[PDB]
Amino acid sequence: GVPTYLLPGSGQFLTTDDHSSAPALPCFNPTPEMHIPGQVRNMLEVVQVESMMEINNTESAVGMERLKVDISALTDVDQLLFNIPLDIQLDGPLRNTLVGNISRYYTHWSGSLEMTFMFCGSFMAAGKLILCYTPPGGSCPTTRETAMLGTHIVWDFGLQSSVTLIIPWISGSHYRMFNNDAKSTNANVGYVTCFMQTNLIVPSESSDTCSLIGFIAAKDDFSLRLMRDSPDIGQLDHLHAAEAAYQ
Amino acid sequence: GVPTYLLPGSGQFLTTDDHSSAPALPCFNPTPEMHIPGQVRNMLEVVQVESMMEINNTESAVGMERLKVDISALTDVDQLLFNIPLDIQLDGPLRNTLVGNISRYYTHWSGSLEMTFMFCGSFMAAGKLILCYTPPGGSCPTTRETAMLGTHIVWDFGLQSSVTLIIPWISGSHYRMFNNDAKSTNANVGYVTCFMQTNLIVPSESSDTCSLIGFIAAKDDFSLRLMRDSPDIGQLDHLHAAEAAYQ
Amino acid sequence: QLKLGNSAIVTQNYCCAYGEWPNYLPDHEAVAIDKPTQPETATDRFYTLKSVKWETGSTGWWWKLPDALNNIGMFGQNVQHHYLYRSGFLIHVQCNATKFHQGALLVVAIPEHQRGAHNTNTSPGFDDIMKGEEGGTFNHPYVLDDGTSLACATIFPHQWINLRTNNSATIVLPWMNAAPMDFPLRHNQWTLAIIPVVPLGTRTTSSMVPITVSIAPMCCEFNGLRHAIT
Amino acid sequence: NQHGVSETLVENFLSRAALVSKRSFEYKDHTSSTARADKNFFKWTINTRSFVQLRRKLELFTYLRFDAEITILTTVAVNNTYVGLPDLTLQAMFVPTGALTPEKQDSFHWQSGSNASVFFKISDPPARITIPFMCINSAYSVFYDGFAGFEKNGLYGINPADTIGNLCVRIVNEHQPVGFTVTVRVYMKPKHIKAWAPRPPRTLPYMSIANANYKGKERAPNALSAIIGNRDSVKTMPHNIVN
Amino acid sequence: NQHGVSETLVENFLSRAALVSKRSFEYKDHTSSTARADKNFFKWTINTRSFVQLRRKLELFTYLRFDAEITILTTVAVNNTYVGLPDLTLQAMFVPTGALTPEKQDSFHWQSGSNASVFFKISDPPARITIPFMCINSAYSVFYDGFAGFEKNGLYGINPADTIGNLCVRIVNEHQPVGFTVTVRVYMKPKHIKAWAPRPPRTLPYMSIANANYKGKERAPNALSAIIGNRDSVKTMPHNIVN
Repeated sequence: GVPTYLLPGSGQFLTTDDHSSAPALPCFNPTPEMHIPGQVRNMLEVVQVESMMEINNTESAVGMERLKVDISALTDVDQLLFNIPLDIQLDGPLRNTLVGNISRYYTHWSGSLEMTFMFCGSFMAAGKLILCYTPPGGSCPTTRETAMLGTHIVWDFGLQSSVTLIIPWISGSHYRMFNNDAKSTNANVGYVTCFMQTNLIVPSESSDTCSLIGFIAAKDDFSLRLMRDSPDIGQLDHLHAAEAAYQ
Repeated sequence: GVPTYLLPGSGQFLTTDDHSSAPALPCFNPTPEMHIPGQVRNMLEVVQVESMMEINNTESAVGMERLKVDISALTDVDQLLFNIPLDIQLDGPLRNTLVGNISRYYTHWSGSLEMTFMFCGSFMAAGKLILCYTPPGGSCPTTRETAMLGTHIVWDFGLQSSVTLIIPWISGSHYRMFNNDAKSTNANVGYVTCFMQTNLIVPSESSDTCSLIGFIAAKDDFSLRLMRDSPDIGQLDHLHAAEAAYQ
Repeated sequence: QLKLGNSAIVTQNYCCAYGEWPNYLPDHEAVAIDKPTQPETATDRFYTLKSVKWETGSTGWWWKLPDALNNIGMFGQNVQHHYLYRSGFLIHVQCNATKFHQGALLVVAIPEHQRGAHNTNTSPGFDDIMKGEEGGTFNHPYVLDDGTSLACATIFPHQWINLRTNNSATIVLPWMNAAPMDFPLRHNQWTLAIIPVVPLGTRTTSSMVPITVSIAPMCCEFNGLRHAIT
Repeated sequence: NQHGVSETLVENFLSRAALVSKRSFEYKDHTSSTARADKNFFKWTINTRSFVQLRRKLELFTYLRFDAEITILTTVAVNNTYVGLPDLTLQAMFVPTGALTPEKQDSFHWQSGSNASVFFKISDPPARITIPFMCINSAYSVFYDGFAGFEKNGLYGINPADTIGNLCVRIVNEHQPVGFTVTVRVYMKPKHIKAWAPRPPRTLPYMSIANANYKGKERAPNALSAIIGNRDSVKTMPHNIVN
Repeated sequence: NQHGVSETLVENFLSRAALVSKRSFEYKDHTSSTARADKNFFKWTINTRSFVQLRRKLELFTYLRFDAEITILTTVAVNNTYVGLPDLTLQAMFVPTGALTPEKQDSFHWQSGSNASVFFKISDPPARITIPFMCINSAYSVFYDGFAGFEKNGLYGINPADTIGNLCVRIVNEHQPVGFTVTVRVYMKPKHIKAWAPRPPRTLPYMSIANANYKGKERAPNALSAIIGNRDSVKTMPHNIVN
């Protein structure tokens, strides 16, 4: 007949192959495809939707107090409000985001991020902030004089109650790494800080402890590759009633 | 289905095969090819670059004294300065060269060699040498009267501080052998000798012990085949921290 | 002349490293979305290092780029303020003596010179590699301090200063990295290596013969502008 | 944009042959074993809910339309002395949801007059069958906000239309004078995936397979009151570059 | 020129399936073995640095762009009496650089929800997978003159972008009443090689895999002060034809 010979890799079961197999149910007519709303053809569509950062990932922030950042009226000039580690692959405020949990299924990642800070004070509350993205190499800038030299945006609380802080894609390589190292030149992203540009100035009837909801999305140039398991979920023993699927 | 039968050589793992295999990462987009300087498409490009001979491969030549050859003023007529065994496959002055270490990955070799002797005396230092390539069969010619009959070149130290001693490809066969035998008719190349054509004549202020740096390259007609392991490097036990790649 | 910026060198033969002349980063190979700033004359100029004494018992000298130039001039100020970095170099190593001196200098520019320490299995630390403007002296230049060979070191981009023949070496380096730009404070893409293959010898009155190294960072790009690290 | 987006495709994201079932069942004289122990066969109601890697990937979406590609890796071990591993022939009969699953190893339900059986061996490559899209609806309800029955005793979140069926796997050989621990690992690769309505990725650990209950870790990360692990203050950088 | 130059091609020079990993790990009841001993699995950080034949061939170049073709040859031996060699099923799960490697043989990381596992046997032909070009840069930095981190504690010469990943290989079977010494030889053939910036071939022997340290042989050849073996004088021919 046809003279063949088995290559190495014969009889192996690669879990990521793309071969057809013998169908168990022949001449089975599947259910006709009905138009269901919101088809995801590509997981970047899940990533490019903005989702809340837990910038207030501290102790004594129980439950829902972790999403918002309580800014207040400050009697001193140019105080730091918050800073955000930008590793979407590692644990931090970006881990429980759509750009974070989907990227932890991957190892390499490119493309720009898109922060959005939604201010949730009163209409009478007026003030200005700065949103300083600092490219890495140095420490986190603790003064506003240090952080203004990086990529920043000055944001009034006029009718503007939201922003678009484009964290630009600044890297030597085309992608990044995970490699358990947040301080590596191949994995570290930089630091977004936020300072009082002026102050949070409220009247006598508005609440002084106003909150910032911080979002993060990804831009159109975002990319992910080298798919891996998620470290977010784990399994020590079998789940409950998993034996009951055998009974 | 398709009636087949397994040939002999089925399930073998030949290390030098050219078969495609099932990729572990499907739809993986690699990093785009950036123009990096100096691509080697062919290992003869590494070979055709001139590299220093260790003609002074003697004892009491410690370290860097082995590259250069200290020639001096001689009171006697027509003395031998140095001679070079020309086996690029075997151990000798040509082993630690680009034409040597890359050829020791191979067994057969064709093509002409290209020696270059760079003189490193003073500008006031004047003299003449001869560079006698002798085809094999006889002994190494010890007198200049014997070595002038072979392929030679007479070289002034005028503005000429370098040469191009084309060792021509003279062989019966198309290629050569290694076969652990430097004296075989299939492996021996011949002998390059160097005699004082006149003398090394320096003034009272130039250093009399002038040096010759000897290079060797390969020509365009050089060739290598029948690839083998390199005998230059070896391994008795595992290297240090090689177990640490498993921990 | 080698006129770069306000700096210039009059000369009376160079070596494009791997045939490539250093240019700016092309847009199809660009990775960062913002425009890289190009200090076209403040940094594209000859920065001259400290001259080292080419003596009789000398083993060698190595300067890692841009680590030799991370604290010099406006190039040192663009490096410390910007995260990314991309430039080629025009190294002009120049060493002249009389017509009675002899010697040879393998002025060789090594791409990615991962060094090694003798007799120990511990990797070289940060202080053994990032020497800065002072550079370093070769411990074993016969094996280039990495187990390789100096005899084959001419496969690298380098020429010669034979005091018989010439008195200068010009090596013109492109950007040599797998990445288009790189963080310059933790990586050294090139390494200018200067090795006494034939030592300095003469019978005349022994003058000091130094080797002066002028390095001109050509086609400097920079991204990631922020506060200085220094 | 030179960077390819082709690995984030859901056709590449979900089509990984992940583990969906694993039973190490004994293989011996089952004349003294109890009713709980597997008497040389096991039923398995085919679900993606048992192993949390494929579950959380499929719980990213509300509705899924995939063809399962069931690959059955059967491996064997010996329960003092050791002898050679046998070349056991196995039958993996596909039983629909709620149909008659067999009571014995040698019962007359394994004759498979219409049920799709696959007969494979341990020494062979693993048996791979393509289960097609077998839902009465146009997509698998991964999350079914509702109840199965018309009475008020139905199970919440469990649509039986979402269930593929039963993968009844037995060993075709008779019992042998020594016992073997035959482990059957089932690997399902969803293919031709059409995924609708993406969802938040589940942060808290799973409690059961029948429902979306949650307890969380006792402390952060992935705790109930604190999903992301805690730091000192909001102005304190965890992985700061301090030189 | 009639002589072909096609064997000195780097596509032919480097594409040899050379040995890159080898562990003879035990296979038995690991209820009394220590933490250092392999409890039926091993992790391996994939590198070309461990075996000096492929290492010196890839250390001829500064930058390399190849697709690895990992071929895993698993062979088995028995630790008094002798019995037949088992047909052990092995899993070789590909873990990225710095991801979660499994702690046990039967841990729930081997389910491979997204990690590329290959399931092969000893009796089968060796499992061959093509690892693509997996660097964030456009080429593998074989020599990385620099440091990994932004702090001054990083390892010199080790770029983690150069690292392929982890090749976590376990035995899918349970423990058996006799012990086996299961040796797993991994053979990597780089293919589609694009090689940049050639380097001097390393003369001195290697000391470690993490760095380019050197000691040399005590005497010539390949010594520190003398790479080429010594002769009598510069005018003395070693292999002279004396008739």
